Amino acid sequence: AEAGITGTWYNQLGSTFIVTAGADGALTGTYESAVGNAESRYVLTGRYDSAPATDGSGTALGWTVAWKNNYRNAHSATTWSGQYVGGAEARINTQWLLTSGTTEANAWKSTLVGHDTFTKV
Amino acid sequence: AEAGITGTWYNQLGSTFIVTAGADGALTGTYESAVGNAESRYVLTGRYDSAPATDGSGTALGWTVAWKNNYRNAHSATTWSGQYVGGAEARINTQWLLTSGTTEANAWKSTLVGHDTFTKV
Amino acid sequence: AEAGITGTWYNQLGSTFIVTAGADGALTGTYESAVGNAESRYVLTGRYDSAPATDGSGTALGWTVAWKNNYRNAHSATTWSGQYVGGAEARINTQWLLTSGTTEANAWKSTLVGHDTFTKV
Amino acid sequence: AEAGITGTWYNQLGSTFIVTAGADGALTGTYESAVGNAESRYVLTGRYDSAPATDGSGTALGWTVAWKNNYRNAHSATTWSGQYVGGAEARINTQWLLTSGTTEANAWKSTLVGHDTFTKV
Amino acid sequence: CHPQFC
Amino acid sequence: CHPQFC
Amino acid sequence: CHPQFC
Amino acid sequence: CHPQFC
Repeated sequence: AEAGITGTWYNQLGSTFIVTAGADGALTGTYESAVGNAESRYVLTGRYDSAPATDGSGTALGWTVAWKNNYRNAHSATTWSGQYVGGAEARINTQWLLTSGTTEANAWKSTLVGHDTFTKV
Repeated sequence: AEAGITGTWYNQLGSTFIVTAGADGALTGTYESAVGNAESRYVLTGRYDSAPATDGSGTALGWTVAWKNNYRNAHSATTWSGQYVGGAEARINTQWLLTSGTTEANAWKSTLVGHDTFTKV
Repeated sequence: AEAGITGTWYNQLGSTFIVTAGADGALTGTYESAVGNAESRYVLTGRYDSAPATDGSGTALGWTVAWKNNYRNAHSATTWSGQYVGGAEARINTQWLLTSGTTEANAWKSTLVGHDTFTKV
Repeated sequence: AEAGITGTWYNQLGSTFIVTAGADGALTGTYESAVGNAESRYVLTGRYDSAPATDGSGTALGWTVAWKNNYRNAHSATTWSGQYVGGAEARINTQWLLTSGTTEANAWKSTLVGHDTFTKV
Repeated sequence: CHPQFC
Repeated sequence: CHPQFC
Repeated sequence: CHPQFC
Repeated sequence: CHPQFC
């Protein structure tokens, strides 16, 4: 983990996320959307378990991205919750929640749920 | 929002979370479990929409907490996704995902989903 | 449970759902939206645990509603998963998933997640 | 859809589910766990959109399974919400919620969320 | 608005 | 293990 | 389309 | 019990 998390990850759609896992559990990086143009980049911050079990368990982690940057403000945020599994073919399997700011009448349709698998390849 | 998010929040169970919303979207703080003993405190990091809509929409945000600190390591992380609604009775309504690190055989039971409402009172 | 589930339930928004819990685990009924006009009614089918634990545990259940009837076809379905808790103030606490049929490009935004609490009052 | 849904489906783990989609939106069938022994079979009931859009949209559906049968009672229920996509390689992509009956103190850990993809092969 | 709600 | 799986 | 995707 | 709660 930690060393193993640091790096670029790609999901089945092309989205790229680059994170630095710090000694003490911090996760910092950027998330870039498809196209990969200069700034479809957003900031991400998260935390992981820095002292995970020594058995073959995955490393629990999660991060958040607010979809606001200097070119776009989609008034929403997504959190990804999941675990990192290292090895020949390491991957982070996640479930995410995307919530958009709504008025109290539209709150019911505010959150979308999905899942993402990220690989280094 | 921002100024309005900064502060202590409590959920229907007693859990207290203290956050600082920064100018540029960062969310930093601690989450404390029931009892409220010296360190049932964990670090939280998240992001919010710092330029939310001027209509009566909520402010999208999310944060993550890894359940590891100097007394406990629960090998899991929780992400909360939601929105902040200000006013007389401001509140942050969230849906959360709690994932525990598991072996590949137990991955199916790795993530719990729930919801939390936090108030300043 | 069973006898205790059968009946009308209302959620914090007015939606009314009437179910019949059958001896062997079946759940059948209709769901009516706000307004309560002749047919904002949809058919629901589900299953519950008919031999729940004798300790103070809740009764696990879930049902599905496809939003199609003779006046409206919203091309979507919602499943509610939860448990029934009986007593003076019985309630069914649920988490739901609402999926809309989308094209493969919009699948990412196909499912909304939320929660509902239903009471007899 | 309808004709296209009726049949056996398998998920990435082996679980087999056999459903009959009826003219009017009903879904009935059994779900069998791995091993495939005489009765790791449970009853499922659900609903689908019987008049889905004529564009390349998927068909929204959901079903429920209560994990109780004549050999096992796991005191829980799972609902799957998703859509059917037909074609050469048809599949039903779902997100599921599994709730176990708990006492009011353990309700927080009552629901697991996951996803499943089912193919005819 | 969606029937689940209206 | 749970029946959904085994 | 939303940035998470495009 | 889990820290999120206790």
